[PDB]
Amino acid sequence: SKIYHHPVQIYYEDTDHSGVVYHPNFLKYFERAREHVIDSDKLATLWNDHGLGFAVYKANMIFQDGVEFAEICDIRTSFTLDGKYKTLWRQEVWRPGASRAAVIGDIEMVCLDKEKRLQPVPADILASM
Amino acid sequence: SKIYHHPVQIYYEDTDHSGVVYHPNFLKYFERAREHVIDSDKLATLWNDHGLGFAVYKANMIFQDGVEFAEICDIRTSFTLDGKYKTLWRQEVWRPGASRAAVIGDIEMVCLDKEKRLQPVPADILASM
Amino acid sequence: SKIYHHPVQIYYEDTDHSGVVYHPNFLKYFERAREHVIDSDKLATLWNDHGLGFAVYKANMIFQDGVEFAEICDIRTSFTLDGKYKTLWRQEVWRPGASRAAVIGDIEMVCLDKEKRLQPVPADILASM
Amino acid sequence: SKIYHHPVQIYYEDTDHSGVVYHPNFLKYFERAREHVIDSDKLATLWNDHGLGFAVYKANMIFQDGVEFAEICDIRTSFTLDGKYKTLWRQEVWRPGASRAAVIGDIEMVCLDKEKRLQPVPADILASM
Ligand SMILES: [Mg+2]
Ligand SMILES: [Mg+2]
Ligand SMILES: [Mg+2]
Ligand SMILES: [Mg+2]
Repeated sequence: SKIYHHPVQIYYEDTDHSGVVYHPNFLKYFERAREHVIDSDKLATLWNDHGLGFAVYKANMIFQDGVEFAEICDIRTSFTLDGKYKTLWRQEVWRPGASRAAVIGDIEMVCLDKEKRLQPVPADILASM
Repeated sequence: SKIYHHPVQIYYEDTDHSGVVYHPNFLKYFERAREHVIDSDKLATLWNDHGLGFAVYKANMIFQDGVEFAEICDIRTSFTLDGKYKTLWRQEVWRPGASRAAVIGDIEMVCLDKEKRLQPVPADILASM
Repeated sequence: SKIYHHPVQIYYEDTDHSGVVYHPNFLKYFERAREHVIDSDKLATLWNDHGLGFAVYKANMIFQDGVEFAEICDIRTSFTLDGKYKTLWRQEVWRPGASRAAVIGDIEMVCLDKEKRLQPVPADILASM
Repeated sequence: SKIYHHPVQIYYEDTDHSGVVYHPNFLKYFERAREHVIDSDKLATLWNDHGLGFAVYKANMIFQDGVEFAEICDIRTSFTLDGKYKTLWRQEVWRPGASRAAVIGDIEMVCLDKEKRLQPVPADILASM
């Protein structure tokens, strides 16, 4: 895919008392950013037409710098097809002008039927990206 | 009802960078405490036998003191029936030995059918409390 | 003040398994919207120049309709000064074209010194709104 | 270390509308469980006596099964020392009687000074485990 961009602002809800973003939250921001790549309409169409859904199977996170209250960051997201069944997503939290990401995620998503068996990703949901 | 007690420990997820529990979280703790009064089995039975569910209609919160990281507090919960349709819950966050609550909530819950019409609370779900 | 507008999109993180936004989350959205009215720079200036901060003292919520996954709503926020010490905020979650709010909050905020005593809100933090 | 156990109950706050625990939440539960291994008193002592804190550097998650509303699970946690600076934590969400974990996390934590340089973990914070 191309690199998608999704802005995230850090609010009170995002920080803990150590004074930085509470680390589990980054996976939430990554999930949000993915919802802008494969939106709810696409997911609903996949479910109704094909009986398929995507699930996160693995998420490997590297936390490289603390992020403060009131920062606006850019979530950079791209994915590749890995065979018929799996999508591998690279997601990164960036600051303007930085030379490296604050947080990196490698996310593996599988395409499952209602019997929780792997099924090929249909061509139509992939087509726009 | 009687006064129910539910312990809550304050973890990193609960605080913000101002150094106290992030205020929207108290309503979560109140919801948890209510799940110990009317558990999931009772809710499921209500839904399946009667087609009814409870919804929070109003929540009035008073935040009287900040709560710090790593505190263990006691959520005190009681409710009264208000007519046929409504339950009024008093919920309070307490510290050991305090003379007043840290946080107070008055919560009004309604009993709704699938048409979102008010319906009487059945006698069976109330009986144990 | 004037009516401020803040968009909120409903993601997976926002819903529960009953199929609507989990009610404590609305107070979070209200907090976000307030951060766009009195931003972090203003708060920091208040703290450093005056030794003052704002705290939510009371929040009275009415939940009038369920909000679904993937909705985009408009948070409408306005406030009034109530004497020297207190700000009263009206916040509402709206859908496009609706005639009434999905969720209403009346929020009372106090202006406190480090001794947790009420102090007058300085003219400068109010001036732009 | 030995295997520590920490119970987690799944409440409304934990699920999303797909009907299972929202995946970023598992890292929160893992953080909680770690707070029962190295409690706030130990962390505070480390900070004040040594000027050191722990940070999560990497978290590798495998999501092997969906977890439903109202389940009670057991978080199993153990760690090993990896050289002088790093602790490697294995954390797992288990159901009673299962033969495999629902969710697995491998978490790498580093011991940092205020200059964000790696420093040896002191013997005293490790001693009880
Ligand atoms: Mg198709
Ligand atoms: Mg019955
Ligand atoms: Mg001034
Ligand atoms: Mg020492």
